[PDB]
Amino acid sequence: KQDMPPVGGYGPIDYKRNLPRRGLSGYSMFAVGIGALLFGYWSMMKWNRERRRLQIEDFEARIALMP
Amino acid sequence: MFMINILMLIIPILLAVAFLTLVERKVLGYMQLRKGPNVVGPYGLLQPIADAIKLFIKEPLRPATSSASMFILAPIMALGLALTMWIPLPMPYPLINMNLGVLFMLAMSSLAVYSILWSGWASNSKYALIGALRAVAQTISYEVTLAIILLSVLLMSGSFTLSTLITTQEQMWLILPAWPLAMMWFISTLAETNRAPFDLTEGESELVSGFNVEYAAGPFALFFMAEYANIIMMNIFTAILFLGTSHNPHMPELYTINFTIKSLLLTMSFLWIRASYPRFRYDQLMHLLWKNFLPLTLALCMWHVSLPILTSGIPPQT
Ligand SMILES: CCCCCCCCCCCCCCCCCC(=O)OC[C@H](COP(=O)(O)OCCN)OC(=O)CCCCCCCCCCCCCCCCC
Repeated sequence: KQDMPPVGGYGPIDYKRNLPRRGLSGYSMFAVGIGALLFGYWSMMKWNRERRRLQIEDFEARIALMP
Repeated sequence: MFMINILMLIIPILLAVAFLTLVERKVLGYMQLRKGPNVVGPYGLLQPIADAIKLFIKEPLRPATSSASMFILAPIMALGLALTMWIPLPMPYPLINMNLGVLFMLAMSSLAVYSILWSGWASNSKYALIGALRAVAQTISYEVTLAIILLSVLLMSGSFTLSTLITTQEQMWLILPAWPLAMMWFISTLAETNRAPFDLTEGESELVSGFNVEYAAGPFALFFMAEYANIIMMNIFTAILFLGTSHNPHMPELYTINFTIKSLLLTMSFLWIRASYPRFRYDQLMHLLWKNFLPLTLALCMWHVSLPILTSGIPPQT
């Protein structure tokens, strides 16, 4: 007279389906995104506009001498 | 001693391509929930000395039906253009200084696929015959995706050499500004060098084993050591062409230290994929390039052309 089923009580644990979590949806992206790309170029247009300022300085010595 | 600076390169790298094969299955081990080669090491770090020695003891058959003259000159390559391409590659000081050398990669990126067409044809019938033909066909259609999106940025830096390409990425990690492109610089080298998600060239699923099928232990170490001499180079390139380090005219050494702690992260990407995604069924494989990848790559080229001109930006070079 030792058999399995307990006196009362159990779960259940479900069978259901969920994990749809986001995550900056629905045009929130395309908003930050195009915002970074610009600050990329603004970081250019200055380094590259400074480096030319040195470029001329370098061709200067060449023309300075060479008589 | 210029000859001892070379041979100090070819030798110390054949250890990486060797000991990658170990970190192949440790990292890809714990994705699976298990440990990696363990029993032999003690840590495993001793595995690859035992594996290099089983092949060359193990007898190297040739097919009775082969043309032996091609069955050599072909693999006698898969180990050149893999070890030549390394030459002009700054870290920080490249062994060669090539004026326009960036273009020189595409020269040696283009000339390897003409060592696939030999071998698979050199031997014999339809598993390596038409099976080495149609991995030609995908390997050349992922250049036009390439040379353009390599040529884009070079409008944004001024020249073809690599000593300028450390200067321009100074305080700007060149991945901000073109981040749309950078993606496609990644899916290319992963599609071109025959790696995980577009896997077809080397067979597992679509066929038995692509292009390796005939070589017994004897030659097949070379390819299995050639195919991993491309993969750690394009990925030791991408990070000179995107994620830049900061040269230091004083402690050169701290340049490379922080440089291998990037290029060695980056690589561990083609392993971090391969656990994950399935394959493409060769139609979808090219059919997604012309239609999809390409139209942009042209369109952006019409963009990075004007953006300097339209900002008085034009980078300081010839
Ligand atoms: C299978 C076994 C039998 C085969 C064994 C031999 C195989 C050889 C295969 C050759 C493969 C590599 C050849 C690729 C040539 C690339 C040369 C090159 O691009 O060098 C770049 C450099 C450019 O010069 P630059 O930097 O602009 O100016 C410097 C100013 N100080 O250029 C220079 O600096 C000047 C060039 C100096 C080099 C002299 C010319 C070398 C090229 C000759 C290759 C001969 C072709 C051999 C067969 C090729 C088959 C693929």
